[PDB]
Amino acid sequence: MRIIQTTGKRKTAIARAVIREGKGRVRINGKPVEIIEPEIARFTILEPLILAGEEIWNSVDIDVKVEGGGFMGQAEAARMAIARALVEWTGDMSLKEKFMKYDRTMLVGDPRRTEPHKPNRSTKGPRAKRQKSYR
Amino acid sequence: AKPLNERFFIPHEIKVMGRWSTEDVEVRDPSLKPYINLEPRLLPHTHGRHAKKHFGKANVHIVERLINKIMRSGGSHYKVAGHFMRREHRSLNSKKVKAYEVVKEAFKIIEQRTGKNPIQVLVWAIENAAPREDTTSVMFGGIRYHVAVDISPMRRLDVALRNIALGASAKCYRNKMSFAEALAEEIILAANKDPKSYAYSKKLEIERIAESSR
Amino acid sequence: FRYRGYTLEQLMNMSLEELARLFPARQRRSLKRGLTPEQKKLLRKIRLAKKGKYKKPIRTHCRDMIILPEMVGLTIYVHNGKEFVPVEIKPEMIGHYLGEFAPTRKKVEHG
Amino acid sequence: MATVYDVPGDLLVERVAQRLKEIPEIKPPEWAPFVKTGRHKERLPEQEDWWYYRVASILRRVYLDGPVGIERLRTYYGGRKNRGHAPEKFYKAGGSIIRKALQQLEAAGFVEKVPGKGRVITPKGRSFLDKIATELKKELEEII
Amino acid sequence: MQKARIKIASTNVRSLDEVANQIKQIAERTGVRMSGPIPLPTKRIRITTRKSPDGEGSATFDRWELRVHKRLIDIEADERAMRQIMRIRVPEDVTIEIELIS
Amino acid sequence: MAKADYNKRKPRKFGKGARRCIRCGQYGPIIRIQGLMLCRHCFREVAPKLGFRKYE
Amino acid sequence: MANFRHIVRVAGVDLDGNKQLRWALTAIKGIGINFATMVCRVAGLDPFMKAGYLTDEQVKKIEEILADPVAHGIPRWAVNRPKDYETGRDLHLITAKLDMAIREDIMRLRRIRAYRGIRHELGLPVRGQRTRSNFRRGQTVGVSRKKK
RNA sequence: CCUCCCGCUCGGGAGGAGGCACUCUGGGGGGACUGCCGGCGAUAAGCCGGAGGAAGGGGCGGGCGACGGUAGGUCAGUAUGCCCCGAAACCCCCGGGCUACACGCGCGCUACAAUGGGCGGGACAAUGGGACCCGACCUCGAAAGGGGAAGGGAAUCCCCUAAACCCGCCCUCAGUUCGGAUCGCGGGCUGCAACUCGCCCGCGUGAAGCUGGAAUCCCUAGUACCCGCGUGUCAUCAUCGCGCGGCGAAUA
Repeated sequence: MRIIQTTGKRKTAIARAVIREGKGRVRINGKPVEIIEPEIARFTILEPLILAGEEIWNSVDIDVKVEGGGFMGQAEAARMAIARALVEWTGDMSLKEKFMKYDRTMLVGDPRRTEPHKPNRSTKGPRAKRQKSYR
Repeated sequence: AKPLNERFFIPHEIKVMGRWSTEDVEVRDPSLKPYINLEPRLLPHTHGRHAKKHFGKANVHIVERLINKIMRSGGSHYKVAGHFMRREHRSLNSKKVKAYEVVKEAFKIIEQRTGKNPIQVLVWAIENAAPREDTTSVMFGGIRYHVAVDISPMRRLDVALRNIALGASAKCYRNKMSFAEALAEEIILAANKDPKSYAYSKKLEIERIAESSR
Repeated sequence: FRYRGYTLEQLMNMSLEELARLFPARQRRSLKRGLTPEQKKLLRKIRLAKKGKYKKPIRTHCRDMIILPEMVGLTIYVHNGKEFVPVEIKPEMIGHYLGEFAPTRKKVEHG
Repeated sequence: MATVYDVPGDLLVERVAQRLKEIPEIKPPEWAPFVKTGRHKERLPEQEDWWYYRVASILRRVYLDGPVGIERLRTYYGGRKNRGHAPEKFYKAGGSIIRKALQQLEAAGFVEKVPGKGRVITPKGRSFLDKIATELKKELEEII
Repeated sequence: MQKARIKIASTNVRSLDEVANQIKQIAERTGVRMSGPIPLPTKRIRITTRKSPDGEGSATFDRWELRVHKRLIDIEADERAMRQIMRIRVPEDVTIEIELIS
Repeated sequence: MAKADYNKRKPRKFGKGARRCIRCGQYGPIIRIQGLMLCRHCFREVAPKLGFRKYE
Repeated sequence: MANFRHIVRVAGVDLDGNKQLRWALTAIKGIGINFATMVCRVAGLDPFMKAGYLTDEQVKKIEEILADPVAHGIPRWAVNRPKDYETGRDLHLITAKLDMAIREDIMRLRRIRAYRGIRHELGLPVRGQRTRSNFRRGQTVGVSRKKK
């Protein structure tokens, strides 16, 4: 068989993925892909897996562990890594360029994540000032 | 819950929100073709960051554009499952997360009556809710005019979707029109150009006041 | 029930422990934990007045004492902050604070 | 061919809560829904399901965790209390529905207290579950 | 022999690394088996403070860092092979803890 | 006349009036309790010798 | 169903609506929304159905769980007033007992000459602090208890 | 390899051996510089557009604020010229006052419901703080809390549960099951002591408010908008100040 370990990181959901051959396993943090309640962020994970095909999804075991705060955050870290897990597998430029033309959230993360809350002039949030009315 | 999972087998294949094929519709006008993300795929939430570039906001999934101009109204106050709200408004004093549900149930409530691919009723409601002419109180050379200004396909879309999203919250106001409904009964009647769309009443008036002034 | 409690007399004979089940959470606490060394010199001047050595007119800065059944009858002089304001203590005053009855402000109209 | 891992938590909970009516060892005591309930409830419900869900969770949670305490399961529910116009804050549930529940499971032989100081599953609590999940995961492939 | 832990922290970056490196160099060659100098966290300490003593207008607010870094070292040597290695000069300002177990 | 000593003798078990600094000798003004009891104003003057860093 | 009515009379002659049983009793002063669902149990009814679907026989089971609730069950912190005026163990409160018991204790304090009774006469919260400018722009709390 | 469960015997999951791969931790090194390509520009400076690429043309966010001035602000933090007090404008003490209110405004929180409420279930973080201090876990108590007690001066233990989310169920738009003021009572907790003047828990009580004139403020992207989370100071008053991550735009 094989072991190709990859990563996928979006807004600090770090997905730890492994792609070995088998029988159609989809593991997320220990639980099948079935346990999630929002239908929505599931479909996001599902986007790459059809762009390539069910053929390669069925023939390969994917276990990922996404330690990330967001529900959509987890999903997004799962969308970037499967796509990178499937481009290392087959090896061709056909599956890589087909992802890039569709969206760059499969193969690029961000350049940025979050900004600090500025000291500010005694109010709440990074970018805000106390209200004025002294004119 | 079982239909819900069929809604997970079906978007896979590929279709928006679980059961709307993105090929059902076409953009017949060559004006609204590059300005609309009908053609690309699956999820609005995306977080693909826009306004990054000059037109980093044209490539925005039509529905995502819907979600956050449908999310708009919002201050200060605090929401959680507790006792707890409003804080997420008559238009998300809060997130695109519980916004995306409203637009999904409004695609469900507009499909239930019309029975068409609802992405053929909304893309038929954002080519009609946009006025074709606008007057700006524009002065140039120190000389105050109120003038013929024609509208650009990007600034069209925006006035289409925003006037759709502004009309519904006057009606949903402390009323049985739920936004999942009040939006679904705005999107049908902006598609039709009906005399019941607070969004096709400004479209017209903004062209008609602007014709007088020209 | 006229007169607060079982009867005015039976609550002078139940003092430590048995009153407690009747009282508020707040009155219990200050009896049960105890009160300060100025509250110990005020148990001589209620006792000089009921019997014996020449009685002083009882004065107090005690505004944290909650009225008991034995102290019902005496005319208690509670310093409002400037001067001593009198209170003839009743059996309907069992269970209230002593600093309620004397004022914490002069009482006039606002304007 | 199933664990509590393989079944969604919306289909697992009415299948274990029924299997807590049926067996029929765990039951509602009368004092626990009446007025000894968890924090504040907009209404108090007169449900068997109410008791059978607060326990159907307890057999899933001790599976995942080792030393799962009373102070953990009181704080694990999710729910608040008003202070006023001051915004709400995070408080914990009623320890009465959690300290009788573990002990109704403890007499049933589903949970046991370990000698390290804590709460773990027995084999009888672990098999009661894997059978109920083998029935749920089998039904989830039949149903489009 | 006696497995000793040298747990060595310092308030600044330059002072902590020189000692950690020197401890792994001198111990290397004698009657010592030594496990490598492992870096644990910086419990960066934030003191977040009001500048202005008026507390008036806009007051610009100082962010403070105290960063304290902790290297850890297991070693298999005697109590006599330990002092030989604890000879070293050490920056001001570098805490060196010693636990002793068999 | 004659009387016994005084250097204050009332309760000051806890609060701000319990504290004083080791540089400007105050009760109500700031007392940073990390084992560095000073006011906020001293703190600013003292820190570069402490080894705190301005940079965020 | 158990014989439709739109107005059955419960708790004396005061009226039971067609909203829901748990909300129809809340109105009847003395029975709230938590105390309504404590007397649905003892009596043996479905709590979530409409009010007015009651024969004559259900209306008698509620009026005797009200007169003395501390006889049927109802814990000694889950009953309306526990430990009353220093010598009643527990009682019930209803539109006539609640109105009288609260004006009595207020009649008691004014004679006592306290800082609670005259603070309920001038127009003020006693422990809520600010009277500084709240109830602002001519406004008013309405103190206790009803401006509907 | 080994212990436990389940099974359609194909196969799913946990523990410990075992293994440092991965995440991560903190120390060091490379990578972006208009380098290249086109257009505009005096072939210069520079601006625009393009390709390759994780990232681009101040990459992005902070700290970093000259000579001075408003006689701005503070001698009520300290330092200090001058003046004034001297059983006092000192000193000690208890109690009361700063928390008084017919009202006016500023800055904010909470809020006028179906994008909703109850109930249940399930999937998810980060900064931090923790010795008369964080407190596992076990027990009693409806709960607030009390009794017992492990670990921890810290990547190794504890606060700790994130919240928003979603799925099913009950409920079916009224000043209400909204909203929580006000008042009665029962009860805990700290301190000598919470009436004046603390917070929470339970039952009863259940006020204004059903989208707000003139006028006016804040901000330009991982930002605003939104959701919780921690810390400071610290017994206790936080709808505050500082700071963290989760969802994630409009227009320019």
